[PDB]
Amino acid sequence: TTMRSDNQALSAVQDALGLGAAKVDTAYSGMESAIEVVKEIKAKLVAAT
Amino acid sequence: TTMRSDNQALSAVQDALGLGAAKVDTAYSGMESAIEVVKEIKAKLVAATEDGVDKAKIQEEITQLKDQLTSIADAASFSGENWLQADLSGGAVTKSVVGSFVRDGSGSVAVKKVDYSLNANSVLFDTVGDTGILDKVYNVSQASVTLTVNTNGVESQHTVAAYSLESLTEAGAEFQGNYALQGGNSYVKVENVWVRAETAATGATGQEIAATTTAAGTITADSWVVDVGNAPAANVSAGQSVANINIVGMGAAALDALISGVDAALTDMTSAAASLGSISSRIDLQSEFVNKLSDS
Amino acid sequence: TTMRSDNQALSAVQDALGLGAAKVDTAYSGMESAIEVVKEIKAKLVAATEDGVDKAKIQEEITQLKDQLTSIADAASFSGENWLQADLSGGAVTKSVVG
Amino acid sequence: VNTNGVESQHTVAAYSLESLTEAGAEFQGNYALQGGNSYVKVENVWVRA
Amino acid sequence: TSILTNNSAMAALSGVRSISSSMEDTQSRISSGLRVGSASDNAAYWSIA
Amino acid sequence: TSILTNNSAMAALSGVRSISSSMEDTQSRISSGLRVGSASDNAAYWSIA
Amino acid sequence: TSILTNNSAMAALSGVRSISSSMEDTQSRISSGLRVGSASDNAAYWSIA
Amino acid sequence: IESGVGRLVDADMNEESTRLKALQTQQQLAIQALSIANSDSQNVLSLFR
Amino acid sequence: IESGVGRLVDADMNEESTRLKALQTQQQLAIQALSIANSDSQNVLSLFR
Amino acid sequence: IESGVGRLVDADMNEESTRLKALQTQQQLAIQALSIANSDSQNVLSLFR
Amino acid sequence: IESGVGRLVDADMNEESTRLKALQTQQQLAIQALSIANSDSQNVLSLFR
Repeated sequence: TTMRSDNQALSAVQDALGLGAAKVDTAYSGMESAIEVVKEIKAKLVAAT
Repeated sequence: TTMRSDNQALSAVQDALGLGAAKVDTAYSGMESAIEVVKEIKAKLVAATEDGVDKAKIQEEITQLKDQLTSIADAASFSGENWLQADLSGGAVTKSVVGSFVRDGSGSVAVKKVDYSLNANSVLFDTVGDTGILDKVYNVSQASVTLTVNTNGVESQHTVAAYSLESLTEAGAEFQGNYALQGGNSYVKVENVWVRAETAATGATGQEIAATTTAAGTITADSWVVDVGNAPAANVSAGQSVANINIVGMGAAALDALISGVDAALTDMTSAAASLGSISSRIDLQSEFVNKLSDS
Repeated sequence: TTMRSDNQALSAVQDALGLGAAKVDTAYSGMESAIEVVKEIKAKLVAATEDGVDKAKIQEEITQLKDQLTSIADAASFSGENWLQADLSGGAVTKSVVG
Repeated sequence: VNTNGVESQHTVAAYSLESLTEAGAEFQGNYALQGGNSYVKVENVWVRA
Repeated sequence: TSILTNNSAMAALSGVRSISSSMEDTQSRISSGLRVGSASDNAAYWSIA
Repeated sequence: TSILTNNSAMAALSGVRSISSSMEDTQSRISSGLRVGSASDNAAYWSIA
Repeated sequence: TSILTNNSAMAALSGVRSISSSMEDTQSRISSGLRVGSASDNAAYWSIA
Repeated sequence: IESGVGRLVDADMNEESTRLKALQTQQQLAIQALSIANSDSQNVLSLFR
Repeated sequence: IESGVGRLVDADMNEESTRLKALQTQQQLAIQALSIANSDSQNVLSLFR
Repeated sequence: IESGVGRLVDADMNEESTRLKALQTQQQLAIQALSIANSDSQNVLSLFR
Repeated sequence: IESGVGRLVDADMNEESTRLKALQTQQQLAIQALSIANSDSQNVLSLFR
């Protein structure tokens, strides 16, 4: 019975892990977009020097 | 036993909804054909604007297209309820589709229906009155709006000038609800456009009351009625209707008026087609929901 | 004898529980339909927030969807006790299922 | 809006023109005087002044 | 087991009908392009088009 | 699912008919030139030509 | 294997879209010269030109 | 204007192809599940020999 | 967002298939045991005859 | 004259193919139902034995 | 610099193709073995009947 309760807890942890992975993926995509935009800004400014 | 009776009623409603969906599909196909023909007519008229192009050949072109439009209007029927070419003698013909069977909480039973209006913008060649979306003249002026108002219990369409809200608020007007007072002139917000209105008891025809006011500092307390008069600055009407197009030596101004009227008719017909598509979508959703309810 | 009477009462409670479960299932199906329709309404409106889109078409679509919501609300009734479109003049009404 | 010679960014709630005109609001140019409160138009929206 | 009703069967039928409707829609989409249907999709964009 | 009717097939048939008509028109157009090739085209331009 | 989502399919779609955009850009470049686009490239050099 | 209409109306074919494959597979699974549900019913006969 | 919804909502159908087979086997065992339990009560008739 | 004869006589083979597939499916259904109707008459034998 | 980036970043596609084929074969084997492992649990039914 205790092991079954632990298994249920690990299933809940798996769901939480999936949610966190989705959050991290979204944040990383946003970070990549921001990095690309800032690289473009730097290129434009060094052109404008 | 009661639930089985309700399930049988729901099955009957589902069959009626299928029939209505078939009718809507047929009517909408006719509407699409009318859209295509009207677009072709407008393109031909635009090409006719050139003075060097002979107008007779285009004349039989539009004659053939008008006959095609009449064939579209009369042929597009499913079971006698074609949803087009309705009789506008009363001007308020309404057709309905059995939507759902509803049993009220207080031991009552009723049948719900979805209504569709064919008043003046989705009728497609009114049979008797000849006042339909086609075979009627459209007013063409820059700063006016065509408003429908009921007088003595019968509705009518009147063309009156329209005034922008920005000009009203720039001139220093005092507003109240849907009523405005710029000074010696008064305005009422019957629709999205503001229009000059008469105080009261001027027409003496029992016209619909546009708005009611109160003291509000310097506002007269009266029941205001939209001014049936107050013609626009340049009152220009289409020379001929869509079903009576005749371009033999009309002239430039008549051609422009005809083009504007054709475009207005096309816009109204497109709005009617969009409404028909929305009705079809609602029928589909209602059928799916009725199926779910019957399963439950 | 007392336990037999209690068993009969429990059988009646089981029948009532089945009836209540059917009522709740019907209400929940109608509730999902209403949620989907409202989501469609919100999508249409956020599409229409642009000024380049004629608002009459959106207005008529929203009118149709509101009629659909009204029909769903008044039709999702199992046995009169529909758990929807109640009377809130009193302030609060509580529906009970025999547990 | 620049309080002084230097510009700055400010956030202020916006009020729809219909809400003002419904409650009997006097207007003059870009001014609204619905009640005790006074509203003005900055570019396209009416805000409290 | 109830011999007169099969609620799992009704659920399967509902799923099949939903998949069939979506499939018919996507066949129309793949056979005639038109991301926006004849008029049964969002009417405003169809009218603009 | 009905084995007596196929709405998707009917829509595909109408689409195929439209493509066939347009392709035949363009095939005549490419074979013979003459954007206004017959009276079935713009009659006024045909008469002027 | 999830039957309702295919993350590899979305990644492939994103790659295809990027390649298509780059191909259209380079096609314009190879068809009308103009290393600097109409104005969608670096604005300053286009203005000077 | 024609490009604008195309942007507003056209659909990318790859995504529709992915949807078509997914819906075909979902239909196959739904039909198999419905067959299993139908075959579930007649197992009760073993009690009545 | 769609990928996150998929990972949070979709199910890896392989273990559902395994569970379906396991429940079919369990139901078959249960029906057999129920038939045996129904039949075994007839043994008492031997004494009274 | 030959074009008119072809228009009056020839058949748009696509809908004939659709009808051929539909009739194949209908025949399969009819054969299955006919076999079921043949088989169902043997149920009466249980009573007399 | 571009050559160095390509050398550090690009992948020799031939071995990726080989891995793709190998993983397809491994997935086929895994699916077959999983089907066998799902099916083999039904053997117990013989004893009880």
